[PDB]
Amino acid sequence: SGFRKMAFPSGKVEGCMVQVTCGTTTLNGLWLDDVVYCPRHVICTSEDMLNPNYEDLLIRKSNHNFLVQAGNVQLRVIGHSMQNCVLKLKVDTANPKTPKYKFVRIQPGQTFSVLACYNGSPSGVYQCAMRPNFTIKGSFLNGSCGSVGFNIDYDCVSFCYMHHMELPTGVHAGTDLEGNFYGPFVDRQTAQAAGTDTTITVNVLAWLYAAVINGDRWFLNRFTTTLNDFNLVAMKYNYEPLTQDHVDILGPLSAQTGIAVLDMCASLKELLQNGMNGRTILGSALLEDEFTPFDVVRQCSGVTFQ
Amino acid sequence: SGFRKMAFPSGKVEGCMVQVTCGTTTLNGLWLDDVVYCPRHVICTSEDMLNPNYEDLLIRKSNHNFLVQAGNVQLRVIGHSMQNCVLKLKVDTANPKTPKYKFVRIQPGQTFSVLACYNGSPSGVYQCAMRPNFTIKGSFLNGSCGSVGFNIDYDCVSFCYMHHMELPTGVHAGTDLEGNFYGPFVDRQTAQAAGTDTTITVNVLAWLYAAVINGDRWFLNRFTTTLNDFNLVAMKYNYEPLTQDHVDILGPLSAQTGIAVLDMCASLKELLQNGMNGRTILGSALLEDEFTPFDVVRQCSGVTFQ
Ligand SMILES: *C(=N)[C@H](C[C@@H]1CCCNC1=O)NC(=O)[C@@H]1[C@@H]2[C@H](CN1C(=O)[C@@H](NC(=O)C(F)(F)F)C(C)(C)C)C2(C)C
Ligand SMILES: *C(=N)[C@H](C[C@@H]1CCCNC1=O)NC(=O)[C@@H]1[C@@H]2[C@H](CN1C(=O)[C@@H](NC(=O)C(F)(F)F)C(C)(C)C)C2(C)C
Repeated sequence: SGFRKMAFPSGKVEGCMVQVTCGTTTLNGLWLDDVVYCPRHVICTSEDMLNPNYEDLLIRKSNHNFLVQAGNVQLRVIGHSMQNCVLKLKVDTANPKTPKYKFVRIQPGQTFSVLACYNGSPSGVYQCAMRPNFTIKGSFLNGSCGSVGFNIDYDCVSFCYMHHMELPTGVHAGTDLEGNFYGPFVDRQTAQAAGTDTTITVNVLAWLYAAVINGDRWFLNRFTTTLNDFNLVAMKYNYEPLTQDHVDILGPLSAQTGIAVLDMCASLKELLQNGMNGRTILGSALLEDEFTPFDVVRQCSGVTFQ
Repeated sequence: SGFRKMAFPSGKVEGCMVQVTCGTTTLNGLWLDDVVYCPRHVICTSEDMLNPNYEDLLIRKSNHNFLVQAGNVQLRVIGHSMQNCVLKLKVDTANPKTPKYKFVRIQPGQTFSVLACYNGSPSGVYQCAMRPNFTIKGSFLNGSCGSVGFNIDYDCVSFCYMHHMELPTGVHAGTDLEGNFYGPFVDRQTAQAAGTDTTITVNVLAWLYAAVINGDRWFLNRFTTTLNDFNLVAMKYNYEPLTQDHVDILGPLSAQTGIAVLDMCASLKELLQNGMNGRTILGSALLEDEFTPFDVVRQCSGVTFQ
């Protein structure tokens, strides 16, 4: 038993982290086969940050202007190009530690692990959700850009996030590995704010099932609700609409516990309207929305990765 | 900015995980140089669990009775011995991925990362604290025994925990890597309960400093207190005594923020007496005690490991 916010093992990604320096700026890059992927703002000076013309700046760069290091080893850059907000640096050496991998654009509500890195070296690993407003609630300092987020399935690493910037609330924004931002953000030091966020309803339901599986059942009531009536309540409390797709995805947990999804919806309705009265669920005083249904099943069934 | 419960990167430990099977029982082992360390109850049948005589059971085992697998590769066992509640299986192959490592017995209040494993394969990584009552609040299923906990410093992995069992509250107990249990527990299926736990005061103070560093300062008041008077209040709320050693350890964070430790103690006193009135600190509705002062500094300063 027990339920923790658990990250994927990071070893396969650790072997891909490198340092990229251009001029005075150093950040992290991701080395896969003979390409290093990093945020394009590595080619900026501090002054270039209000409104850089990245296409112009890169025109004046040569391969030798990019210093790439894997541990102590220098990797010679033999070509370079820009794809949206990422640079692709071709190097003369293929990474011998390249895992089986894919590039994926994740959907809001989905979770992934972040391997926080500085100077090409890993600092720590933690699990995040793509928020409905296309931010993540991370932990990132100067020099962390190019740190990546990923999921693992069996032996395949699906890279889904590259870190680029921090927004006023202390929340974080970045791109997929093709360099397209999540959300309406741009890689320049101008006034930008996250949109209003919302709570990921299907994930809260998943975590309530995890609670039942671990024996924390005080919040289960005797009622049911319709989907439409539940979503009228969810809306008032800034929760995402629950769709039939979401209900279908919760099927496995509903089957395991014998609690119909709409019965769990009635129990969540009561929590939203009445609060928890100082009680906790799985050790938490707030409702948790950063576990997907798949996260719950994988952790409660012991899925492993090779 | 941001503050997350962050685990160490797990790659160095991933390379050390193996599967150990004896008879019908399979669990995890730790392969370092030419030795595999695992819980001794691998040699038990389900019936042997109420009160096994481990010394007797091991007498009847031969090297070939232990099937050790690293990935798909079998590792031939060429000797075996017991040290307290762990078995040491000498194998014919030294692990080529052995990191620089130490075995350490951690103190209550200290934190470490757990690499949860099944069948020798990693499932996930999360950060835990050794509770004052010598348990941890983990996430562990059948087959997880032999999963380890560790800290990293630079390139050195300090292994501090091996998982053995689950106690009635859904909390977890295990040994150091010399096989000595943390706390008054034994590796047998008999009635055992965790002692009453207490809150790790120095760690709560550390996390309040982390909050200030991230800009969450509403709970700072204008008062100070003496050490003695603070500990009278801490005692009532089941908090550990704060010692001068603890105050000295908080020195770096106190210097960084300019808030004297005893001034922070006065603010914590008020939180304990008055509650949070529905406010959060670093996103939490409860006071957090599983970050050490070193954890806070490392995460807020970006310490990395090579
Ligand atoms: C990558 N190394 C760095 C990560 C930041 C560093 C500050 C603390 N937390 C982080 O995630 N990225 C950047 O510094 C980055 C780059 C330049 C500015 N910027 C920002 O994150 C800025 N934020 C914003 O401009 C905005 F509010 F719009 F989000 C701040 C003000 C430095 C945080 C560009 C966007 C190219
Ligand atoms: C290791 N594979 C396994 C881990 C358990 C499995 C159950 C769910 N969570 C876990 O951490 N360890 C054991 O099964 C183990 C071994 C045998 C029984 N035991 C227990 O953990 C039991 N707990 C207790 O006896 C006690 F309450 F005293 F802590 C339970 C009842 C199976 C949980 C021995 C101690 C040799």
